[PDB]
Amino acid sequence: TRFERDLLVELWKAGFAAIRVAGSGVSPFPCPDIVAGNGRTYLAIEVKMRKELPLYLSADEVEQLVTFARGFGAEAYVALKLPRKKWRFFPVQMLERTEKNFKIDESVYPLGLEIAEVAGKF
Amino acid sequence: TRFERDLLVELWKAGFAAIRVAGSGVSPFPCPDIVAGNGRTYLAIEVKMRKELPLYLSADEVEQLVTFARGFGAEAYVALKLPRKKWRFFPVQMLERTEKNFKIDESVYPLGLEIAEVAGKFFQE
Amino acid sequence: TRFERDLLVELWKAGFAAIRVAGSGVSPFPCPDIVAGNGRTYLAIEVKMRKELPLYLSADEVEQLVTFARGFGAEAYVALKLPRKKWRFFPVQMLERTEKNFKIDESVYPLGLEIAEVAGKF
Amino acid sequence: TRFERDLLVELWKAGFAAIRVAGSGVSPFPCPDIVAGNGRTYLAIEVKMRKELPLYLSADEVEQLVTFARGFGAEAYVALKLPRKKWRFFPVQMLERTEKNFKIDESVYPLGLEIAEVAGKFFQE
DNA sequence: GGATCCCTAAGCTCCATCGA
DNA sequence: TCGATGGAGCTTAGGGATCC
DNA sequence: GGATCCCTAAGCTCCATCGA
DNA sequence: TCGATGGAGCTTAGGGATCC
Repeated sequence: TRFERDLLVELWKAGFAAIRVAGSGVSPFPCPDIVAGNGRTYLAIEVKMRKELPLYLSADEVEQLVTFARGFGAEAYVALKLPRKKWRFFPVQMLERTEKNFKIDESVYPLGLEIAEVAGKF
Repeated sequence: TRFERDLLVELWKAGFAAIRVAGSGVSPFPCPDIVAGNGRTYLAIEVKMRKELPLYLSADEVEQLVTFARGFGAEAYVALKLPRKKWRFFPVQMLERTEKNFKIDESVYPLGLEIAEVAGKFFQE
Repeated sequence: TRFERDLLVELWKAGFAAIRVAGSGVSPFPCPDIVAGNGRTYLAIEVKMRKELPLYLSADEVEQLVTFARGFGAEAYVALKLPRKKWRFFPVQMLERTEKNFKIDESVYPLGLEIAEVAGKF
Repeated sequence: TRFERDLLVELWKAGFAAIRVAGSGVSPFPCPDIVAGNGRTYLAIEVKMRKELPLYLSADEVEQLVTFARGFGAEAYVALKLPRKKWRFFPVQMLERTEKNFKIDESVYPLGLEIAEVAGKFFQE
């Protein structure tokens, strides 16, 4: 919450029109935490922060995001913020599947994209 | 607020993936009341409900939108809900200007788009 | 709606503390249209009115009522009002099952209870 | 109204089948704010939320309840929600009277029942 | 630390002003 | 400074403080 | 007929009075 | 009697009227 704000910041710097969503869960429809675009690229974002790794994500959590992202016309991304470390971005494709869910461990965080890679990637 | 809710639904019903911008202005940036995409069409929407025409809009409010829309990659629209009428969507280009603000009056309102025509304005072509 | 009021009336006459429910469907939980009791007997009621017969009821409609009735500690009843005719009461047990739903036709209405039978029945 | 909603849930969570009386008074009769049953226990509930004790109740309001409760076949209770405290259930018999009204004050409040104790007051015995 | 919560600031439609 | 009675506003939301 | 809708009346907690 | 601008209330609900 105190994070989203400055992530939007990081985001406006990268040349992204960012916005937050007013009441994520609310309606029977899915919702990301942030939706940002820049003309060529669109992004649905699940915003996460943790003291340490790994980051866990229920299949249903990811399911929702991808559904919105897909149906809206944007890219499923998870923003992970670790203490004093800068935001890394993980496309759902990149998430480690588990026995039945998802996660990001030491062996995955490395691949995350700094916000800039994400933009100039297209 | 009752209709940001209402409209929002109408959009989903219309195959659009819509969202209410967290604080139509609480954010430290220019913001729309609603943002909707659907794969081909993207909307920066300013949501208004009046009891009767005209509807005046601050030139501020407008640049605010166009700037955002021009920047996000969306078409800037004004959605206007009039009593016992359906929602009406107006591209900003359609807004007639007063001395130094804008307006939708009885001359413009009729030309607003139902939501379908908005999504299906993409198929032209 | 204009009916419930006077049915409550019919009900207060029969010596029933009746009440209406504020927003039937509302919550994820089931709701009758009226809940009335008199010390010995309790009643969950689906209030229906029709110009003519038969009365149709989805399995899910009845399902809800019975669930509330059962879990509350009352009796599943359907109040049927026909034009100029007095209210008849049908316990769910009494409803005609169809291919997959429920209903009340000419051959069933007859069995309905006038509000008084329902009270002094216990 | 926010808490009639709230409480109502707490009851369901507590295995009670509860309902909000359509118009806590709009009906042409004496009515409770809430009615809940669960097969063994039946509640005629007057719902109040104060910011701090005491809570005064019109002797009217009370007979209204007892009469209904005595008539429906339910135990008449007052549910009182105090800030940052859980709901508290008070049988009418527990209400101390002022000169010609009633009250729950700092002497009574402590003795209110959590909801469980209400449902489990049935098992005594 | 976490949750509740209290409260202050702002936001939206309407009304009336002000003006035409 | 409480103790009980008789009279008016009613939004949404984000932050600091507070109880626990 | 049906739906929306506009609007007026009432309801609840709080505050201040009034009183102690 | 409109035409555009600058300033305040904000509840819930049931019924008559109104548009369609």
